[PDB]
Amino acid sequence: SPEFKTFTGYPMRDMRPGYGQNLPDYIMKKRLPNNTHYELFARRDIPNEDNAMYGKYLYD
Amino acid sequence: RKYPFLRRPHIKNTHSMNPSAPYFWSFMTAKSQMAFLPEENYITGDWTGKFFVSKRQVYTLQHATSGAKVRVKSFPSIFEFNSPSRWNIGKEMNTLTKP
Amino acid sequence: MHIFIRLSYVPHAGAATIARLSRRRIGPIGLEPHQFNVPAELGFVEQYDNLQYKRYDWQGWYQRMLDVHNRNVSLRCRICDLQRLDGNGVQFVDMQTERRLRILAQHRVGMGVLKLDADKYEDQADNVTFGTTKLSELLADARKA
Amino acid sequence: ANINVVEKKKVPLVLAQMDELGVPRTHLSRVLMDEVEDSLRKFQTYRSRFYEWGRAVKQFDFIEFRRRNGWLYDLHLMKCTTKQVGPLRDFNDPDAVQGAVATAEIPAFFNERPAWERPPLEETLYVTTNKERYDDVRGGDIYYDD
Amino acid sequence: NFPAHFIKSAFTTDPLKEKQKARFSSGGEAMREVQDTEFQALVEFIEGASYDQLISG
Amino acid sequence: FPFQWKTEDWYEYEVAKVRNRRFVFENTEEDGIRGSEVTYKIVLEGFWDHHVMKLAEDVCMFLKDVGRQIVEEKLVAVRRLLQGGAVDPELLAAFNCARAGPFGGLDEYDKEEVANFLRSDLRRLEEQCLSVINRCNVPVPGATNIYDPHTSWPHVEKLEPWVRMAEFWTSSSDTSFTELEMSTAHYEFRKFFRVIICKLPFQSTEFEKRMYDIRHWLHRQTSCEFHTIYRRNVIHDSAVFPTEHDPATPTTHEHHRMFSFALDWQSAPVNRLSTDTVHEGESWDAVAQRLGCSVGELKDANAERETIEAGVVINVPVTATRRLTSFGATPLVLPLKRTWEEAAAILDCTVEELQQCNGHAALTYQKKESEAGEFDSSVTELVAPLSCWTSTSESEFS
Amino acid sequence: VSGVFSKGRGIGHEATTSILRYIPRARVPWQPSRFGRENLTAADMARLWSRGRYRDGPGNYNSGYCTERTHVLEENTVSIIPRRELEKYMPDITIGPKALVTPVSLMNARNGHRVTHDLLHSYDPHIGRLGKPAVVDHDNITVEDPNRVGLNAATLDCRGRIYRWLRRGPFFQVDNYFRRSVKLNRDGTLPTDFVHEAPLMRKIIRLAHRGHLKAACEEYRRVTTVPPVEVYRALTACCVPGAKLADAVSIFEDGDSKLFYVSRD
Amino acid sequence: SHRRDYIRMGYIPRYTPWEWIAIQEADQPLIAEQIRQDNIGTSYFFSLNRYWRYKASPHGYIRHFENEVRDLLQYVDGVTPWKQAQKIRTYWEVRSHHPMPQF
Amino acid sequence: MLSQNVAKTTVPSYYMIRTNLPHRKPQNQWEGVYYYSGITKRQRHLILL
Amino acid sequence: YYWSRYRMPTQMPKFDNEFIDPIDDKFPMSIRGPLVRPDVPEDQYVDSWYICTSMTHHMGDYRPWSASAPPNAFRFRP
Amino acid sequence: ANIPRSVWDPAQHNPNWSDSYGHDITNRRAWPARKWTVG
Amino acid sequence: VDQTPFEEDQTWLLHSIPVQQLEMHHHEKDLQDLPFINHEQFPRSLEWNAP
Amino acid sequence: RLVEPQLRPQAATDALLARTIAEEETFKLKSIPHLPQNAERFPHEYHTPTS
Amino acid sequence: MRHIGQDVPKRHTHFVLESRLMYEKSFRDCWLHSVCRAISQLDEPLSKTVVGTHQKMLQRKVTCFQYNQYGLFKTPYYRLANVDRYHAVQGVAGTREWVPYVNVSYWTMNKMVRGGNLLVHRVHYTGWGTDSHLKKGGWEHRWNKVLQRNVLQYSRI
Amino acid sequence: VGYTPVNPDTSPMVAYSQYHWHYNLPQGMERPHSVNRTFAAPFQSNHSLVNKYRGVWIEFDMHPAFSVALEPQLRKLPRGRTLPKTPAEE
RNA sequence: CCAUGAUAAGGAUUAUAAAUUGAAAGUGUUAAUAUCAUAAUCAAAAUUUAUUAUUUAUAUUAAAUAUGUAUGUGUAGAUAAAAUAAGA
Repeated sequence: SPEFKTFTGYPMRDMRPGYGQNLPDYIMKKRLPNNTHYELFARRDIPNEDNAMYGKYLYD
Repeated sequence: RKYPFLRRPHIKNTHSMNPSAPYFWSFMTAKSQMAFLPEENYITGDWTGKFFVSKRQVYTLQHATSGAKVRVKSFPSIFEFNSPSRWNIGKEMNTLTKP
Repeated sequence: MHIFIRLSYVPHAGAATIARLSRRRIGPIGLEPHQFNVPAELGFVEQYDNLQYKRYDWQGWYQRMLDVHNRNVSLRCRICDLQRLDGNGVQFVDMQTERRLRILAQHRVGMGVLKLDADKYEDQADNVTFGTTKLSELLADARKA
Repeated sequence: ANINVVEKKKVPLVLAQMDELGVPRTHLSRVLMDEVEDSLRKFQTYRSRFYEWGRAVKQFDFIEFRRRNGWLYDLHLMKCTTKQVGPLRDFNDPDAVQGAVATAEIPAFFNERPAWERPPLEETLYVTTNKERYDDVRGGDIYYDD
Repeated sequence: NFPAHFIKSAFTTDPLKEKQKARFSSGGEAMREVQDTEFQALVEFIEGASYDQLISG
Repeated sequence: FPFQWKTEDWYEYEVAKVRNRRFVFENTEEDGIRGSEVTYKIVLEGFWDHHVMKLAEDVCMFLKDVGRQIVEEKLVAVRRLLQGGAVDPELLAAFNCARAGPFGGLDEYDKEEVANFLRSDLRRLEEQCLSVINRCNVPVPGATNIYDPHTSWPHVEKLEPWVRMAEFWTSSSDTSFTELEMSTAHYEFRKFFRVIICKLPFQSTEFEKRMYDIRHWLHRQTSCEFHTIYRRNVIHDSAVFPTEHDPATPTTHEHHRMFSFALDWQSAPVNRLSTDTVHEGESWDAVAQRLGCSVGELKDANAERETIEAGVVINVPVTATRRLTSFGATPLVLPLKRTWEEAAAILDCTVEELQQCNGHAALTYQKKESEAGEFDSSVTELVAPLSCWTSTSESEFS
Repeated sequence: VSGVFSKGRGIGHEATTSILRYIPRARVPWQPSRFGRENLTAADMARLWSRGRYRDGPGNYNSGYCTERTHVLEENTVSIIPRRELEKYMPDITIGPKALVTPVSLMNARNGHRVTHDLLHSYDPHIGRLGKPAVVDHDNITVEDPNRVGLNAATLDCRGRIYRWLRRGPFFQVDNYFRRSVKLNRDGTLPTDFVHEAPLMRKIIRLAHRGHLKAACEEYRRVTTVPPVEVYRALTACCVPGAKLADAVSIFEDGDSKLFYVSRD
Repeated sequence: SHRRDYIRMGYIPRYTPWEWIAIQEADQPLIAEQIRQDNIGTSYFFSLNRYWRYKASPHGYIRHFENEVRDLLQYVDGVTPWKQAQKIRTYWEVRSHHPMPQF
Repeated sequence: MLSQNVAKTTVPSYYMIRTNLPHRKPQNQWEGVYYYSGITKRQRHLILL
Repeated sequence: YYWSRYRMPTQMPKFDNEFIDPIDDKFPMSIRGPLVRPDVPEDQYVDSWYICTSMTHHMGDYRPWSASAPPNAFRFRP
Repeated sequence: ANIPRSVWDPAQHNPNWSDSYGHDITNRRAWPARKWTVG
Repeated sequence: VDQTPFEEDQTWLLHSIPVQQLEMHHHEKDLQDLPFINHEQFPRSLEWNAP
Repeated sequence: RLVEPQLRPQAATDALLARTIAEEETFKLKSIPHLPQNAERFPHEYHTPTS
Repeated sequence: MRHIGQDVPKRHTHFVLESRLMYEKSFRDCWLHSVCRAISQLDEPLSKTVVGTHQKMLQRKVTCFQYNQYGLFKTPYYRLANVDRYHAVQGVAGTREWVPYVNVSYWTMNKMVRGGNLLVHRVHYTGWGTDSHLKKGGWEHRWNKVLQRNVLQYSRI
Repeated sequence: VGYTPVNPDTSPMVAYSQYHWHYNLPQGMERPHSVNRTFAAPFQSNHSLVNKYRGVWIEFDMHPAFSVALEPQLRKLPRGRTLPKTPAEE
């Protein structure tokens, strides 16, 4: 509705109270986390920063 | 201290109250009764012996028919489900502990 | 009027060949009567890092992530460009064919432009052929009217 | 450096145009094919090789090759800037002192001293060695040239 | 404990460094590379009303 | 005036305006600012707004010079072509390719007409190149408007920055929740973008290279991404994607189910057989009638064969309307009256595939091939593997 | 002395160590004596590996494979229920090692992986290596893991292995697996004589000669080894009648520059 | 190069000289497939069923994995036995032995 | 021994903990990625022959 | 060394609540003007990081409002 | 040629291109506001 | 057999319709976690227009 | 035509799940009741995940 | 091994390193687990080709395989412990304890902001910030805008 | 400060300190580095070439007429990268 | 077991009149606490364990396990908070 502040022109909700990740419809229409921000974090958020670029022993 | 809804950091803080007669199935169990039993009810590989069954396993008739001892982890060291009965069928072990 | 139409109207194959001659428009061109050359445009994103994700080990997977994120390929084709005579001698899409195509593409058509965004495969090289295949399927089903 | 070397970067473009036009690539002279191969080696790569080029091991192997061949001047991880450049005091308004705001590694020929204000044929007439002092220096100049 | 910063300009210059500094930077090189009190005070004060200055006490 | 509307129309207009944003055809035939062959959008990203602004100005001036050079050389080539040229025989053949023209017959296009069409295209290209050069020669240092498409080429347009607020507690002391909430500060991560648009009336590989190589000399802590929108030609042939009647029994909703795409739907296009085995008694015209194609088309497809023998492998014309489809729906049945090896040999299929396709035969048969032959009586007919099934001229059409 | 391990063994061969001892070795200046994971004995290595996967693997006592008959907790020891008694009320659905390994075509969908194990089994001989180069066998995938080719973050030298694993390029697993599995023979012949795919090659040949190019390509999608030149020859021959020049060029290039120039015929 | 006041007098250029442009362009190679060129067309029956190492791997949603789903189904059917798979029970099958199974 | 292997790292001390000095120089944004496009001094002889 | 870069010394200047200069801060507001920076177009200022002030992306070199609008523009409008 | 000749060839010189200082001096200039005796 | 959307409030109120008792789950917003935990792999502009 | 040309035949998926067919024929699985006896008696307890 | 040589001031910093393995295993086993769960739970017929007892047996075989998958990572992400990579401080996502973009705890983020280690722009502590999406609806509105940019703008052929 | 060293790449303090480039500057290129063109290096991969012949070549440049003539005998003899199983004595 | 930094509490005062819609939030210290640079024998998975700002009477459990105990005429002592798009 353009009369609302949060108007976006796209339906952002499914309007189903009984909706969860367990059901096969959600499984089929969901998005896998491959090559996502999760994958970026899993390799970038290393406790030692100077180990994703190069090995410490090789650099030394 | 407040935490996101249904994302409490405590996992065992859930106190399973006395089972409610009117539902008794849509509470602490699977949302649908046509779903398969969880993995804890089955044996995946060749083990050397289970120390104690987890509390997420559902109760079946074979628990009382086979006669094998079953036990879970609670506030004491261990709790064995002595004197097996048939009234608690289709329910998980967490609903019969009262921590 | 016939002379004016003769001097103005260009066949699809002739126009496509002239485009690839002078304006260097890449793309295969079919000279068979059963083949119809469809003018279309393609859109994609190419990005290469230059700040801190180069010259080291993490650069490779960062670039792979960028390519996978930008794998989308958008193919745009105009209905006015489709409304041309084919090799057989009839209009490639008529009013009924256009109406059927618009019904088949509920939201993929808009402002008179048929847009298909393919994210099917990790690389644009396969996204483009998937988009062309699906557009060919859609055109084959829409010409049924 | 020599800037005309970039003219070989368009060789793959003209080779692609030859393939589009139908001109054989193998119908060229052998010497020109050797130069074309050199140009393609200099300015040609694929996505497969780009996804794994510039690894740490490859860069450090390049550094080791440079060390073996004795050319470590242009390598970022190996270059060391021991000499610095101070400001120039202006005869107008000499009562104000200045200070640095940013530091850049610019080559020597930008601020090289005039030829007449420099010993002639310095490179052969003199031997200059840059080395660090063993004793502690409060003032500075860790690396001095004798 | 506290590192020595030596903010004095006479405690941070030595002849060994000055020998190499003088050749590159000297008076000739710098020259080569570079190009009514009441009324004066009043105009100094009122020039702060420029578009690039502020009125100062 | 005043403006009064209805709510349904207003809602529909707003939603349509929001939806129809990427449905813009950038490369058209219009003269002026819009209308070109290729469109390049360079998005420059920086930590600071003035950084990205100055980078945009520098890249815009560089691309202005490069585009002026490239368009100048293209204009020289266009003028030389317009002065005089030879019509390409391939181009003339391409023009003379429609079986029926816009006048109910062959299109007798000659060199004069093809040259006239080429000249019209070259005149349009010259006008576009002149427009590009004139719009590029405008921005002198005295008066430069880099954001105006008319004033400067290539022009730059703004884009909303990416601002992401982080909200976190700042009290290291593990005091009460109220104190922690009171000690809350807001900081934000910002990223500023500028978009440079180059609309060239032709495809320029050299210009593409010169614009790709700007990432090597971008400003400090600045990145760039490239968007390309170029005209392309797509061939839609009526052979791999033909137009025909809907099947006699239409598919129902049961064919469109969850996981149905991987179970009861092939990936288009479907394999239509181009080879054909001529049958006994079929004549030259009879084969064409059976395949639903003209005799001329059939002989053009197979002209190396003067005559068609009783059994020969010929090539059907590509535009035939009665082409069969591989793996015909009718199953293939083998009657043995005998072992598994013999059945595999006579069906030209592997024994493992035959066993897995039969299924019940494997269950019935014991270890010995003699026992398999004994159970062959109970098993009766054996279903051939799917790879061995053959289509028929009447087992595919209603 | 507070030694963590009572015993240790060398890894170098007795024929080469006795001669190499005369050549001085440059040790690490801040830690000359190095006692890595390889130098551990068999029993110590087994205990350490079992303890490593305490969260998800058999490291937890109740998880399984604990080989201990009683557990002491809360000052009250409790005996262990055996598997024979457990399976009375827990129906066994064990498949064996054949379940953990997925087919080769699922590597791309599983992000360069085949084995569905608790630990990530790298295909390079440098992460899961223990003295010998790391080799992953899909027919012997077991929880006990006689070969320590898996990747866990609780061993003696786990930090470097995790760093190397997280610092990997694209197509690392797929490239390592393909390069190690398929290579040119020392005789110079093409690796196109395998028996596990020969029936598939014959099937593709039959489909191509029958004219089912789509079916032949669909079957070719599932091949794991380098196909023989006959497959490419038949595919191109069956593409000839359809004038499918694009398909013919694509099938030629798929074997020319990618698979040892097999299609160069 | 002729300028001697590059940073001594703060002569920071706001435009990168063509010499530096040429040096930076010639420093790095060019992606061969960065150039778009095709005349044969699109492989309708190929270019997606390629070799597994260089295959057209889908991305994102499960609906794009029609081949992977088929391979997974075939593999699981081959490997798991029905005599073991029949031991999985549903909740209503378990609860049918309850004193009050349904209300 | 060649006189170009300068000791970039300083002498170990408490400075590396007490001060905020970086332990490496920042990456050079305008430095190209190193790649091998040379001749082994023998390929030239081979091609000449 | 790597740290040899971070050793250039800066010489002290040559002379002849907290943080505030009393003489400039206590100047009357109605005379000093309610301004803390030159009144030039705001596009020239960037919020300084780690400092609670606004500096100019061009070091000094302030441009007046008339340097952004067309000549003889009304209210500096385009 | 990687360097357009419109940057070094005097035959393609731009007469209208000013120097690098005049525009900056002019737009830096702030003329006095007392053009008229009132206001 | 199907029913068109109801026209009377009584049908909507008395019909067997549940409410949202657990966390809201979205197929595309399974990533980005929840509001205040919004995740972005790339800091692109929010109104980014794809080609 | 009889049916859609781009339609997978039954044998294609029968080859995909051949062993299931052999096992079901060996074990003589006439049917597998997914719902209990008086399932429709209680219209709210037995809800499928697709309901 | 046990506090002989660790080279780090905080030994808990290895938990981040081992949690990266959890994320990698999730990336490995997300597709298989999701497909198995969908096939097992789906009750309506899969397709025209397979119906009835064949579908029931396929579902039971699929769930048996899924249960036999030992080590398959099937864990909700909110159950994963979040600890900053620099100081091993644990934070709860969805609260001020954790910063999503930096992926560090509140203490680490505050330290890096008070020092010169992160480039952030300070705004008012009790406002919405510069972003128009935040000022025009807040966290949920910016969430929806991010979703619209990422997904709900393509044609999705 | 601290056992963990600061990152000189993303730290605003070191990025905008006196010894580096502030953000209120033109932000142009500092220097046009050219390494590969001044001194290139040969391609030396630690892994062996996967497309080499892995054997000894004989340069079977037989005349075409004789090759056609002796082809039935030559099928037993090895061809390019193909080794038939015909016994040597035969 | 690192003792050292931040935070909590938290205040200052010039704007005459005309015009203009304008020209308008700022912190020491004392305190407590703590995960940082500084002094070896042991907290983070098996959680009961008591940790300030909550839904009160027309309709009340469908999808990750998600609360059965305090109705009592809203009846003490202490404590905190604000002059901020509101209307002392």
